[PDB]
Amino acid sequence: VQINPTPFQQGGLICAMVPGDQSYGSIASLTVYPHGLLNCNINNVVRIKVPFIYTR
Amino acid sequence: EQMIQSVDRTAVTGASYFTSVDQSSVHTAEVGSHQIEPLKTSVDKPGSKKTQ
Amino acid sequence: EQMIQSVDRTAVTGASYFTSVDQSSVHTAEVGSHQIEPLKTSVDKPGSKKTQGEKFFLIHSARWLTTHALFHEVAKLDVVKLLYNEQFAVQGLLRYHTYARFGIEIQVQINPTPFQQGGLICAMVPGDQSYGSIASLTVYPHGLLNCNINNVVRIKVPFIYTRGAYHFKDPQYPVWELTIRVWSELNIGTGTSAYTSLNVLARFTDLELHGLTPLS
Amino acid sequence: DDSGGFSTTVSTEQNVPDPQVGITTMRMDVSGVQAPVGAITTIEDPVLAKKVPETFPELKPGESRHTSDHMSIYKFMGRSHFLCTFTFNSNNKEYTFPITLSSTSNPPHGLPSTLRWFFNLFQLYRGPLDLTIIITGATDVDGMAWFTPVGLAVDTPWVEKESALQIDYKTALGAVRFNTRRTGNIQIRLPWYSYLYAVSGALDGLGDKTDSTFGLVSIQIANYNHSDEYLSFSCYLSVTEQSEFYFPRAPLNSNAMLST
Amino acid sequence: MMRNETRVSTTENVVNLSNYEDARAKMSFALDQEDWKSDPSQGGGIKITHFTTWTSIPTLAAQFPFNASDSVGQQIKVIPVDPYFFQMTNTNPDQKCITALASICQMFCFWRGDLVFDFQVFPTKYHSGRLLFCFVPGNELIDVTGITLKQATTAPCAVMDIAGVQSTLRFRVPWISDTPYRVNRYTKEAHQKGEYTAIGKLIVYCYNRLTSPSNVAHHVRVNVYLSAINLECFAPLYHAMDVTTQ
Amino acid sequence: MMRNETRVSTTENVVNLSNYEDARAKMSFALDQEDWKSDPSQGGGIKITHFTTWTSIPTLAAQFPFNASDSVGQQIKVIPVDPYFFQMTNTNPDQKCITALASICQMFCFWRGDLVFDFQVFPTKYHSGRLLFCFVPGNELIDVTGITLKQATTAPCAVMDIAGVQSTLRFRVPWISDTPYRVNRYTKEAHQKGEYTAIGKLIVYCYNRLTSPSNVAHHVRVNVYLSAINLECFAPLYHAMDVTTQ
Amino acid sequence: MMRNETRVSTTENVVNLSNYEDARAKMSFALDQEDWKSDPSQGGGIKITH
Repeated sequence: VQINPTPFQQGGLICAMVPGDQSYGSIASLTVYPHGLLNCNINNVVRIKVPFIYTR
Repeated sequence: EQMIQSVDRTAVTGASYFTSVDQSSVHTAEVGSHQIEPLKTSVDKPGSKKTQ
Repeated sequence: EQMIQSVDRTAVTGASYFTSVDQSSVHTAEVGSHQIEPLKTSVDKPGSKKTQGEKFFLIHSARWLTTHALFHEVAKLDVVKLLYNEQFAVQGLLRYHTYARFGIEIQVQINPTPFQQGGLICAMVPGDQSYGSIASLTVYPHGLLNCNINNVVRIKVPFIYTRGAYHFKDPQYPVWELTIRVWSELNIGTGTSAYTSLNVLARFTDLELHGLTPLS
Repeated sequence: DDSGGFSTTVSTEQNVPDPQVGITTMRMDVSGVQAPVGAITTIEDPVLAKKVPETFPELKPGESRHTSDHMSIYKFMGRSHFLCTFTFNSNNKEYTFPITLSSTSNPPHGLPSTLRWFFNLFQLYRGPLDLTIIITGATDVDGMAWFTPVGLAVDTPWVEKESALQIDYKTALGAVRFNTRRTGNIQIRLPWYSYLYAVSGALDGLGDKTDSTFGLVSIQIANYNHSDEYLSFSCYLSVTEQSEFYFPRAPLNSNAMLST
Repeated sequence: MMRNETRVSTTENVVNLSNYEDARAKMSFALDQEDWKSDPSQGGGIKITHFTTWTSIPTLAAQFPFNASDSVGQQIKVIPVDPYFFQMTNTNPDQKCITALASICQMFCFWRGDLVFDFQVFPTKYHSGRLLFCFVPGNELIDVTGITLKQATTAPCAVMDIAGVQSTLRFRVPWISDTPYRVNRYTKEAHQKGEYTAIGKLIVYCYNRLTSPSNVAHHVRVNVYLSAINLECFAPLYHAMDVTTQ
Repeated sequence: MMRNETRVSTTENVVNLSNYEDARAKMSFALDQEDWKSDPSQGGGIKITHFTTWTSIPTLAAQFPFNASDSVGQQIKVIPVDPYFFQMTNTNPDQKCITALASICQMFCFWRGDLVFDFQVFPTKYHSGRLLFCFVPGNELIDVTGITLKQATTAPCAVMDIAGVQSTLRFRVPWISDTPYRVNRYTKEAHQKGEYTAIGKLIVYCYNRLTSPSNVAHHVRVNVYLSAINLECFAPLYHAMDVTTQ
Repeated sequence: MMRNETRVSTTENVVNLSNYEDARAKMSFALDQEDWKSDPSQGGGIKITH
């Protein structure tokens, strides 16, 4: 996931990979998932590699 | 003397023909592995160039 | 190939508990050295934990009289609470450190005139004298007193408490309770003085300190 | 790499499963004269987020003083918890309840207190369970319990009515036979009879009522009734040592942890 | 002649569920008494046998900004340091956000172990000022908001610069306690001296003010993650925790 | 002094019939507790301990002729490929003909394994033309009769000449499936997406027309045997299957 | 064929409390059947068995 902020802004994002649905998962506990955060200070490119999570 | 390493900026990744070079890069994390199926639900060979 | 090195940005410095990590750092310069004094203007050891927090502290002064009956409790106090007071040097170590773990050293000195007679008891009681027997106090580590032989005894007891560390601001119960009861009545005739003093010298042993607090 | 997606940096192994056994034991100073490197760090990079956490000069807390261990699921969910309970009204009212691992099914018709939180902590589930039923109430009542897998004909879920099934269909699948005066309790396994790979708790859509259920416990009674006295059955569950767990999920919010 | 006699002992027909060695079943429904082997193909190899996987991962527990209209040494937010700490929620959908540490520890009577806070800031590159992360021990109920800033220098602490290229300072909490086992008091509804839940209280002081340019805002938000190390819990229960509104 | 005490565990007086290790008897009616040996004299040595003996033997499941009054590419018969396949019957006596594979598999909740069809023709030596045995995967419920003949060339198939001195082409069915365990849905009476019974559908196309002399008929009958290999079934039930009238 | 028979002896369902070998419990409430070790740190080492 690639984003492009101008350095006169501030803020951050979250990018989690969720199996199935966001049914009753906590918003504040999303870092247990393999995630990658975003920042207006340091970086703008992250990568996430997850396996096939499926009932079959 | 201690040194905190940082993230590399240049990265040459992608596919066979689709080629991308980025100025703002990050480490590609990887978990798990490509799992094989021992009780095969498909006894023949997968789709390939040689059989299609 | 030449390379001009620059200043490091990250630095992990400080004290034992106070911990700081900076993003904008600089090299800490240092000149001279810690100089010692050969013609010593102080011939004793400097102030330390070993010589300050473990030294005999008078906690109570009562007076055992002749008009006391049998098995009358002369002293009833808390050894730990009387050591918690502004007028001692153990206030200086316990004021910033909340938790406490300590053994109790006891030395009690009395002074009778040899034209009297009688005896006392000095037992160390954990918690309270709730339903303990007065006549069975010798099972406790005690020290008796006599007008015939001696006037100095000492008792060393360990930390007897339901938990491991101690809280000064809100105790559940007193840890030790030094008791002094009349073991034999003090009799006089005519002209023999009707008073004799009593003093309790107590100190901590094997002190630990954990978990510094900002409040007093 | 088998795929061909090349990068300028290296992605390491993120979110390592089971980093620590929760016994406090020994396996000098942890921090001290050595400077804390994990005091300041960068958390957006998961490579530098793997740094050891410290900020104070420390040492060991020591060895723990309980002999047992209470930090694994094999000895935490081994103590059984509630699933459901039901009563009786008339003669031969066969009761049928399924086990649905969904969080959409609110209790009593679904998952109660402990099992609702536990069956939404992990993604997939594949393995058996422990079932302990308790019979309390009236005397001289005949009964029979049996198992029925998914994808077959069975009676209506969570509704107590007369059974449309017969003794040939119920006994050919596997069953036990007892009496409510002899022992009054049954501790029975719940074997994995499923054609799919693994069931998953938290789902939505039409796959939640299909890719979550793995078993069904159903009871028929007889010799009912006697002089007026209640007849209530209990059903508890506990995990067994034959199952496993997969893909640690964020726990349930505070508006879902509800009890019966 | 058969001689096989045993007298029936006590605890006859008693449901024992304290441990699993008497809670296990004595038979099976399975034909031929079958077993179930391991199949690590479709699960990706992630096998969880231990509750450490949810606890030490840093999960968001609170939120406080760093404004520029404040005075030097003014208290911003006081934190009861415990694994029972969560306050965030969401309006759409109707949900109250929980931390992964609190759900593990809300199923126990007692807890013991260290805690690691992660204060990540999101400033611009041009903000400045400092903070002070003081640790005030004790219980959850004192008059903690009367502490002078120089009196907080006696307690253990950590300084921090806001500017730089590293945001998260992993602040670890020592076990400053009088009792070795710290109880879950939130099951009860009456306060009682002797039983606590917090081994200390965190205060982020306004150690310095916020200097900034004109073309950015006048606030720097600080997130509060929650992670733990050397954690230990026993004597299970069930209790749905409530939102601590400080 | 005797000290022999055991506390009574749970599952007291519960009939366990899931497996045979708790369904076996604890005694015997037999005098002196006798046993029964093997006597392979009058049985001819044919001893069956396994259900493979009925399944892989080719048994007739359907019937379709090959007329000459049809067009090039016209669909003749569509077949749901499953072990549950039978349609033939008899009027005298009153009986509905069953395949030996279907009776083995109708006593299970799930099935998994390959299938081998045997299309035996009975032409004269002077008939000709060809056929195409295409395998269209998926489920039992699509609009399968809209497939173009050249669109069937993408799917796996097998060509065949009618003329020659070998009749039976042993066409084997691969396991083309999304789920590893394929359920017996015929116990239910309501359709449901997700649960299937057929891993594919067979279509015998009219790849070419029928050329023939005058002194024979204008139809070539093709029989449908049914055999299987690598077959696996578990989770037993009881269900009397119904005749699939396509 | 299973052959496992024992005739029930006397003293059936009798509370025996004369000694502790018949007064001991046959199970435990404890998860995973735990035990309790010795911790001679806060007791001062004074252990009374007599």
